[PDB]
Amino acid sequence: NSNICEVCNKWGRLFCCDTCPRSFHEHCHIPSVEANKNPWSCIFCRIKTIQERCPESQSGHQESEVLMRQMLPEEQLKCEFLLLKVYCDSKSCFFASEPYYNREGSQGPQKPMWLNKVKTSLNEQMYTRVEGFVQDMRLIFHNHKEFYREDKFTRLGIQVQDIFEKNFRNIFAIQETS
Ligand SMILES: [Zn+2]
Ligand SMILES: [Zn+2]
Ligand SMILES: [Zn+2]
Repeated sequence: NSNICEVCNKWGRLFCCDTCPRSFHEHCHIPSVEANKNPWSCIFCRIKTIQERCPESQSGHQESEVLMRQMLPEEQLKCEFLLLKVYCDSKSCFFASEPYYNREGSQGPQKPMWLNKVKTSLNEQMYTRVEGFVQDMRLIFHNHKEFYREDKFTRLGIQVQDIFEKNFRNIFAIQETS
C-alpha cells in the first residue's frame, strides 16, 4: 500500500484498500471509510468493477440522458467518485468550505455553494437525479467567476471546473466530440 492519502497526498491515520495499493484518510474517501468490512475495497476499485461487469457501460452517452438518470446506487457511486476526483486537486481547497463575500464592486451569489455542502448532500441522499449533483457542482464555479470578475483569481474556478468536466466525461462515458 501507499504511505500517503490518495486524495490530499499527506501521511497520517490511513485506511488501506484491500484490492489496490491506495490509502485514505477516513474523511478524504467518499463515502467516509466504512467501520468494519474486511476486506475493504475503495471507490476506485468499486468503480472499476462496475465497468468490468458491464463493458458496454463505456460506450458513448449523451450528457442530457446522463443528467436525467435517477440516483440509483451505481449513479450515486459515480457522483461520489467524481466529487472525490475534484478533492484530489489541491486547488479544491478554495471551494471546500462555506465562502463569504465582501469585495468592493461585487455582490455575493444568490445561491452560495461549496464542495463540503455537496458532500453532505450526497451523504444525506438529497439528490434524486444526476442533474441535481452536476448543477450544484457547476454552480460552485459559476458563482466564483461572477464574483471575482476581472481579478485573475477567477482562473482558479476555470481550472477546477476543467478538472470536474474532464472527470465527468470520463466517469459517465460521455460521447467524445470535436
Ligand atoms: Zn487525505
Ligand atoms: Zn482500491
Ligand atoms: Zn452486461
